[PDB]
Amino acid sequence: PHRYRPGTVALREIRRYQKSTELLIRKLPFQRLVREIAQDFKTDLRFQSSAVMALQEACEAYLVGLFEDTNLCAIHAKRVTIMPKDIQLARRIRGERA
Amino acid sequence: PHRYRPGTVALREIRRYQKSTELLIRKLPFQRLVREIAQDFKTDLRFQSSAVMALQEACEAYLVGLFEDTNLCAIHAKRVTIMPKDIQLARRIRGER
Amino acid sequence: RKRSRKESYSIYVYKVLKQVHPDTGISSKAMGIMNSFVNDIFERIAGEASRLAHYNKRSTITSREIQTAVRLLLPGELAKHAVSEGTKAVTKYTSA
Amino acid sequence: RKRSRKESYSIYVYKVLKQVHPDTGISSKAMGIMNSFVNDIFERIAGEASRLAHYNKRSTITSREIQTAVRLLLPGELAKHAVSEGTKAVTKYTSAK
Amino acid sequence: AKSRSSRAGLQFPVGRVHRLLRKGHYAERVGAGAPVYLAAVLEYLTAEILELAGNAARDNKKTRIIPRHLQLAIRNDEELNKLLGGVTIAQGGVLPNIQAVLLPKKTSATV
Amino acid sequence: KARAKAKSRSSRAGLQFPVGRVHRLLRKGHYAERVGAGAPVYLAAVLEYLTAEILELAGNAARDNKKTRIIPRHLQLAIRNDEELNKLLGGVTIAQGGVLPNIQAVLLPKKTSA
Amino acid sequence: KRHRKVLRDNIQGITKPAIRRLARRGGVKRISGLIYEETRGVLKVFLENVIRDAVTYTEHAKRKTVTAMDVVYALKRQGRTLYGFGG
Amino acid sequence: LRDNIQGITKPAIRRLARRGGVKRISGLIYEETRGVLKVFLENVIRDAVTYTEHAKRKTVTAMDVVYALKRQGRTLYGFGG
DNA sequence: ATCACAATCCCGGTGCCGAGGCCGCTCAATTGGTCGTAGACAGCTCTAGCACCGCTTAAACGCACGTACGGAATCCGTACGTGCGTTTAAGCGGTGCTAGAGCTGTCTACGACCAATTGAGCGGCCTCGGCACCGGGATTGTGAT
DNA sequence: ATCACAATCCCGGTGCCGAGGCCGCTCAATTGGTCGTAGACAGCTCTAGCACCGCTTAAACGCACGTACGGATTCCGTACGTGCGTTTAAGCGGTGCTAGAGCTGTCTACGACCAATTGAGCGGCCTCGGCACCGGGATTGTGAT
Ligand SMILES: [Cl-]
Ligand SMILES: [Cl-]
Ligand SMILES: [K+]
Ligand SMILES: [K+]
Ligand SMILES: [Mn+2]
Ligand SMILES: [Mn+2]
Ligand SMILES: [Mn+2]
Ligand SMILES: [Mn+2]
Ligand SMILES: [Mn+2]
Ligand SMILES: [Mn+2]
Ligand SMILES: [Mn+2]
Ligand SMILES: [Mn+2]
Ligand SMILES: [Mn+2]
Ligand SMILES: [Mn+2]
Ligand SMILES: [Mn+2]
Ligand SMILES: [Mn+2]
Ligand SMILES: [Mn+2]
Ligand SMILES: [Mn+2]
Ligand SMILES: [Mn+2]
Ligand SMILES: [Mn+2]
Ligand SMILES: [Mn+2]
Ligand SMILES: [Mn+2]
Ligand SMILES: [Mn+2]
Ligand SMILES: [Mn+2]
Ligand SMILES: [Mn+2]
Ligand SMILES: [Mn+2]
Ligand SMILES: [Mn+2]
Ligand SMILES: [Mn+2]
Ligand SMILES: [Mn+2]
Ligand SMILES: [Mn+2]
Ligand SMILES: [Mn+2]
Ligand SMILES: [Mn+2]
Ligand SMILES: [Mn+2]
Ligand SMILES: [Mn+2]
Ligand SMILES: [Mn+2]
Ligand SMILES: [Mn+2]
Ligand SMILES: [Mn+2]
Repeated sequence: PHRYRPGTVALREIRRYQKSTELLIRKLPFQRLVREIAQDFKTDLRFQSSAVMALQEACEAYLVGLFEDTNLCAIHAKRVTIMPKDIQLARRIRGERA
Repeated sequence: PHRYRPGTVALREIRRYQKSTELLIRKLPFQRLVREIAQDFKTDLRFQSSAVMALQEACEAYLVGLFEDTNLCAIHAKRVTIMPKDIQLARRIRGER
Repeated sequence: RKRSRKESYSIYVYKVLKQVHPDTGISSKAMGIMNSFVNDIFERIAGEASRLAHYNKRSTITSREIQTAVRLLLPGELAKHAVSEGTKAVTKYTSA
Repeated sequence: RKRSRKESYSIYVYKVLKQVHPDTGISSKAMGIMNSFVNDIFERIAGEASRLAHYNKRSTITSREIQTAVRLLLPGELAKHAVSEGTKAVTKYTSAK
Repeated sequence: AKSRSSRAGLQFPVGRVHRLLRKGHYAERVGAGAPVYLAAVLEYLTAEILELAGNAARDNKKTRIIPRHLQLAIRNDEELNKLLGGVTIAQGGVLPNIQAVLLPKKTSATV
Repeated sequence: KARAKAKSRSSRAGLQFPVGRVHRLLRKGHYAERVGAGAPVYLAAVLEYLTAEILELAGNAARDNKKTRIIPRHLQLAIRNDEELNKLLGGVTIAQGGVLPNIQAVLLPKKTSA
Repeated sequence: KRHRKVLRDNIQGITKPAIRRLARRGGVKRISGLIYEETRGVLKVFLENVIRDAVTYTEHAKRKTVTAMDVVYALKRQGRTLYGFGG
Repeated sequence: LRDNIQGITKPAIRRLARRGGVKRISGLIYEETRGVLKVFLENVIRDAVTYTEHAKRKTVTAMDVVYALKRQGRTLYGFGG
């Protein structure tokens, strides 16, 4: 059989996704999560299709950006593996978290 | 005779300076820096004395906050000692670069 | 002589301080911080109300633009209480 | 059916595009981004210009408020080049009375 | 009730706020209700911080609120800390706060 | 006493961006009680200059990608590879922009081959 | 009025691979197993915050339809200015 | 106006660190801190001086500095505005 | 464990000066009237959001397996904290000089507003050239050897 | 180094739909003119920014010395990445329905503008109580033993 060493496919994936601009969360699931959260604030809301796409573009860019900062927090600690404490530090220094 | 162990005084200094609100940079060296920096943008400038005080309040509060974020970056790396790489990471994530 | 008029919320801060802590006073610098605060929140609320009127093609800022501004700008409980005091104060003014 | 007139900067962005890259087009999404970009910087400069007037107890937004707003808002080289284009356009227009 | 404040049940000055709203490049027009709501909101937020600030003063055995009291009041209140997250209080200092790992080991055993 | 051969304020200023439009948006914007004649000319000129600058770099990105049309990815490549446009738009998300290729050195595999 | 089904647990439609993809765009090589639930939580807070402001604009305008512009105005408030939907 | 950055002394920086909760400080922090301070002050003073020039004054006001700090997302209370 | 001893606490004393009240002058808030249009409100059209459904796939999933990772545990060298004596210059205060901020009054250039005017820029309508998608070769890197 | 072999890269062919051009109608920018007022400008006042010097003394400095920290090293266990076959539901293209977006026309409550009136709030002046600062001498906390 053929077997890539751990990290080789992960590195290919970084090269592929940094090359493209396509939304990475499947759209239907994203749209139901938007409607469930919106419902809990006010019932009987409709959405322009473009309103859900604006939220998905904003959410994806926020998370891609957060994962950058999170990666730098992992590497600061001499790790290669992002952990929840890295997200927590990046969010604390960003002023998102107390 | 007898001497305080390393870090015992540093703790005491934290307790002292976190209890107090006083400005911690000598005002006259700060005033000379402000004037020196100003001159590069416009020569023969005067300053209200309260103008220099506003700048001192804003700079020390910023640096104190930066030192809090730096400290968290140091502890994140399993250190108790702050290093330049700690300031740089806090500033990168703050989006200052 | 006679310095140029310099307006402040000082008399109103003291009137509210005396309602809340009748036995408490306030330093000159603390009154400066309280003035900065009123000016800051005035700016933020009026700014949001401005945008809100414009997004909706309105020439007028009503208490309704102030309420929505307040809901956008204040956290949770501060907002609930702020809306309540604001609504209560309009109502009681509309009647008298 | 009817219409509903919505103004955008599209024709000016095309004209400028034709000047700098005569054989390049632009997708409706890219044009959407350029429209966002123009509206954003407009609001920033006029906003800053509003404050400048207000801070100085002035009723009128002049080219000088725009100029100061530009130096505050744009970085470095972009500000220098922006001010020259601004100054040149106002000089030219005031001759073309 | 000649004054709009008295009519509104307010300490804060409705007439002044109406003027600042009009002179302030916010809209061509300002409804009568707007400066009542806004004055009210400003009073309420003022009361809220002067309440927590007064408490800080008593806690520190002082008669007079100083900037430090305003700083202790705001930074110890979740909602006010979030409202004023971008703001420096001149002469406020910071909250006493030392990260657990910096503390000594408690001698740790006996004596 | 024939008055008009219509002459745009844009043409008077030597601009592609609409001085007329920009004046009207400044009078409708509740920015100040009055707007001077020069304000809209200067502002329209600054919006033209920045547009030219983005389109110059975006056009080049398109040409590198073997395309005749600028897409949002080209605007993102232009903006994020330029120090000053990047600072000016540091808090802005370009929809369908993606990010710059950038892998932290430590994540690259160890020395191999020759 | 048929009433659409009840929406429950849709946070789980933000799957482990979708979150891997986002991390990969963000330059991430290796991912602890606790990252997936932390990300879901962070995303929920972000979405709740922007949707709350956006529905507030929708309410203010007396609509039952959240527009792209209400989201764009909500993103701008939060310092997350978005170009390409009527900026 | 020669080399006034070194007027920000090792001990002054150590006090600021202390108020920021820092127990131990590398020897390279002092020069790093001075760099960061110069950059902060340059950015705020450039904007303040810009408000001065627009007001056709030759005297930098508190208010010039307060407007400068506000533009930089560093809003300061207690100096007017 | 005991035992300095510096730090810390609390106390009443003491002397400074800015909080806060009184006064009286003034300008900005209120009153009562006019007048124009913003926006509520109702009616009407029809865009676009939503709902259901049946395939076809690609993505999502759970699981087997192993290796590179993270973290625990140890050791060694010196960076950095502490404390001393010695040097530096901040802070104080008091005097002496003038820049320029901040206010006034004058007068007019300039921008609001209005009417009449006309072409710049809008949406509707159409098309064909750019490019997304494809399949199929070459070329590039990885992991085995 | 020297292979086989995956996965990516690149190419021209295919066909589809949105970029971009035309076209004609209309709203908004322009022309020209009137009227009043903001601010440029010039003059004058006195605030407060600056220079300079002498003394007092606390802070900065630099140097000795040694602890406890950071960093290099070795190790071991299993958390993760990779790849397989199975399972799942997104995506697509389709119809079918109407809610509510968004536009128009109507028409009066409400907010701008104004003049005249007066009392709320401002600066000026004054003092005395809060609190900063001190040292007496008390109990606690740190580190030597
Ligand atoms: Cl109202
Ligand atoms: Cl002008
Ligand atoms: K619709
Ligand atoms: K002066
Ligand atoms: Mn060119
Ligand atoms: Mn006592
Ligand atoms: Mn007073
Ligand atoms: Mn009185
Ligand atoms: Mn009155
Ligand atoms: Mn209307
Ligand atoms: Mn299975
Ligand atoms: Mn390792
Ligand atoms: Mn002294
Ligand atoms: Mn002095
Ligand atoms: Mn002079
Ligand atoms: Mn002058
Ligand atoms: Mn003139
Ligand atoms: Mn068109
Ligand atoms: Mn064609
Ligand atoms: Mn063809
Ligand atoms: Mn296609
Ligand atoms: Mn293919
Ligand atoms: Mn090709
Ligand atoms: Mn078509
Ligand atoms: Mn088109
Ligand atoms: Mn035509
Ligand atoms: Mn025209
Ligand atoms: Mn004219
Ligand atoms: Mn004037
Ligand atoms: Mn260690
Ligand atoms: Mn469909
Ligand atoms: Mn209906
Ligand atoms: Mn409706
Ligand atoms: Mn009325
Ligand atoms: Mn007073
Ligand atoms: Mn004693
Ligand atoms: Mn005791």
